[PDB]
Amino acid sequence: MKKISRKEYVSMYGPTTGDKVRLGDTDLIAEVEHDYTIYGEELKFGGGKTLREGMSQSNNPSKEELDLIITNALIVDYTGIYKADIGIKDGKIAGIGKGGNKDMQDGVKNNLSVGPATEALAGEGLIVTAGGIDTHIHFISPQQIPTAFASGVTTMIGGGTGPADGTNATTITPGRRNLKWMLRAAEEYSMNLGFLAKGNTSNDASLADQIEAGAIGFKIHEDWGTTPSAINHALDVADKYDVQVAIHTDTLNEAGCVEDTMAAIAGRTMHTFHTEGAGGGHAPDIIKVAGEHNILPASTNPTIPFTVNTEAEHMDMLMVCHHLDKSIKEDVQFADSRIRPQTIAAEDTLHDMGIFSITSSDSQAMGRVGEVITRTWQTADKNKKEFGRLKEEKGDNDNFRIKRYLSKYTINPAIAHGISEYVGSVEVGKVADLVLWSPAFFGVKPNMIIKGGFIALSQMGDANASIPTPQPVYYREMFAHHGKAKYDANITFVSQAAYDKGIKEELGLERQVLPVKNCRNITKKDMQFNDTTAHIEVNPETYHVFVDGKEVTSKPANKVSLAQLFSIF
Amino acid sequence: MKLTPKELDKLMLHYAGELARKRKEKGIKLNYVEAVALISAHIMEEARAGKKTAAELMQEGRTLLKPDDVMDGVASMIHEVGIEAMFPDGTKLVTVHTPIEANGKLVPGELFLKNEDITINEGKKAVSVKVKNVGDRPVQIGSHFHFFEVNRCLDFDREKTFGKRLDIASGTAVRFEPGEEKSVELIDIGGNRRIFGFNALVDRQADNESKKIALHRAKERGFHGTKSDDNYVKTIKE
Amino acid sequence: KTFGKRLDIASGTAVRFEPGEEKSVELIDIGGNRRIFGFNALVDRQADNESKKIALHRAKERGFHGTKSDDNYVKTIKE
Ligand code: NI
Ligand code: NI
Repeated sequence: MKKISRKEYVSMYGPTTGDKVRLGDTDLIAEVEHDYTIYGEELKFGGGKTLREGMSQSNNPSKEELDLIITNALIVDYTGIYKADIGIKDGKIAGIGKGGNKDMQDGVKNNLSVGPATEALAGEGLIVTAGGIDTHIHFISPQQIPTAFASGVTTMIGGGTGPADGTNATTITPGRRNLKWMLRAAEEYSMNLGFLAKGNTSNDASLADQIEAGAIGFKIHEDWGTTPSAINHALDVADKYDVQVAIHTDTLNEAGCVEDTMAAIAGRTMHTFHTEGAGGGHAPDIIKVAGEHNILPASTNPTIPFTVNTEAEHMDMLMVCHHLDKSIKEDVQFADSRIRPQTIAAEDTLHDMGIFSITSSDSQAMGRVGEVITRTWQTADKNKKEFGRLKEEKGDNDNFRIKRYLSKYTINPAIAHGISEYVGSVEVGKVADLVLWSPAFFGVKPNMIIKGGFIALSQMGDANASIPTPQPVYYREMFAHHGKAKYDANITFVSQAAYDKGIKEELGLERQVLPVKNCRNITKKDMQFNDTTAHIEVNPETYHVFVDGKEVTSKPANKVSLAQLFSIF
Repeated sequence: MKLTPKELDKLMLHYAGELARKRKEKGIKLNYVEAVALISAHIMEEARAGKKTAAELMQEGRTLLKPDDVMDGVASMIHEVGIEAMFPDGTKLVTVHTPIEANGKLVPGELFLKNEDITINEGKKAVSVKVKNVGDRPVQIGSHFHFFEVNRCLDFDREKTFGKRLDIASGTAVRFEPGEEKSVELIDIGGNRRIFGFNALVDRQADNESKKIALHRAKERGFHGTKSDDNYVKTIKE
Repeated sequence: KTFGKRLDIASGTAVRFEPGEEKSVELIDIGGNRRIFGFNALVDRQADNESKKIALHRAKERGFHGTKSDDNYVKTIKE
């Protein structure tokens, strides 16, 4: 029995229970809630340290011996913020807890046994979160995938065939042959992938064929015609096949207004993209659907957080993508009904209130694929600066707000697209898609990505250097990124129907192929920490937003965190 | 003889009861098995004699064993002895309820309860609705039935009951005799509020938009107390 | 008067209607096979005089303004 000062203990093994750590350069403070360690029995790797034959590596290991163990990791998950060791076996998370050798240490369970087959990854002073999930990908260029990978995203869900004009507008992979093209192209990449089909048709047979061809759901986009008939048919087929539907509603109100669209949805599960409406949607009041029980409301990162440069940038961006002219009054009228700084301001507060549940990209289609996580944490920091600490906090920390915002890109999109049994959280039994963060760089620049239980990307110095640290340091592909190893580390998500028909063997796919499930029986109440339903009213004239009778707004930010301190460009 | 499996089982039971009666004659205090078997064998023999009705045997099964004839703890373990016996008019089930009275202190499986009450449906506000059964048949409604879709013969302000259930103990029920009028408490249905079945009046997400469709469907199908405004506007999916 | 018709404007252009705005537009007949599927599920079949009555009745039931379909509507075997 010896006494150790908290300072040297934290320097050796990381923060322990009751300690607090700042996240990046923000004002969000994370407090360690619990510790799974036995004081005096910590796992350390190095010369003369504990992780050695006969001390912490067992000479008589259990049969569930780990392949990889992450020691002294601070886990930031929606299930809690705590210190533990993470054990990885066969691409899954095998255990969370103490970890070590049962011959020489007390509290070691068989699923956390370190033996001669175990690799050691030091996590002391580091944060472990689940890999991010981006559910609004326009597959416009393959170069988006490495960019999203380097920011902490491990699953991309969306649609497209490339730089075609249909893809530049829509997240749609249309038809069986184009699905086959994209599924065989997917074998290249270090990313979990799933593809959305075209929902914009009234032909049930055409809808069903795309699902059986491997799509995990439908996208309904106004550029292919978002009409109530197509919405109704697509929802009927999706209910028969248990796949998700995403919608980009009619901004022009051509076939009807927002209530007509809700009537076409008819109380069935729907995932709405850019619900605030700058990215498209019933002008000016698409944002009202974010209070409905059957809606899963997502936002795209270009509108968060609301800043002084946001409105002019979005205006000029809209004038370019739609080829509008400033000398035409009708184009100006369209643009003014579309941007609405009022709804953009309201969107940040709705994220703080838990009304919006998912953050996404809309990549290279008015959105930045490498900035979903960064803009989510910028929004959290701005909201804490404006509204102060949340009232659901328990202690001098921001743990509740941290969980609320972390769920927006990890667990809620996974639940929304029926993959939350595989990815989305640091839980035992799930796929080992993990991101290592140093707290000083949290939310902007990760340390390394573990994909399928193996290291796939990391910061790395020059190959000729005597150690891995010296400059230049940038993100480089690791061994799970190469050869036949990438087939074991990566998943292609398909529908249950396609999986049952042997889509993997028919198309000769070497990646893991998994079916999505539980997409039709979820509501807004199934989103973690973002399950607030409310009556949202939008003023047709002033465009003001009222939630439960009270006006909701935020003020723009002239400076954000996690932006110019961390990037050269 | 052409004995059936039932006859072999009943013969075994008769001789178990015979052993119990012999031990009782010797002065041994009977245990659980012996008491059960003695009651069952007595009922079977009485039914064979054919001089008593089944109800008489149900009453007579309770006088065979005094509390002093059994071991401590036996009386509290025998809630009911059921036995099927063949009377002159065929096979009837005779059940004896609480045949033996408790006299000791031993209670196997005794429950020691806290005296605090349980608060069910906490956080749910209850409204009160007056309901009358204008039909000629009894109606009974369980705790988790969607009260909007109860028997069309019940008359009440259906609009106020949409998306609600009875604020009573789970698995209990409220009865409505023909012509009976009483008020009940209704709480909101929890979870995802996805109402499927019950009369096919909703079969979708419960909300204000679907309440209009439900009210219109209820009025078209003659559910009492339904007042959905005329000039109804249909939606694309009904 | 607008059944089976579309705007007689340049392909891919549009006409805007501001709240409260009133203006006149030109409509031409839809070409090809005149098989109208989708758009509100008001027709979802061949466009002709027989289906115009069904469309008018459906439009009136669903509250589309300016729809005057005669009362005492006679249903067909497939509606
Ligand atoms: Ni969109
Ligand atoms: Ni998009």
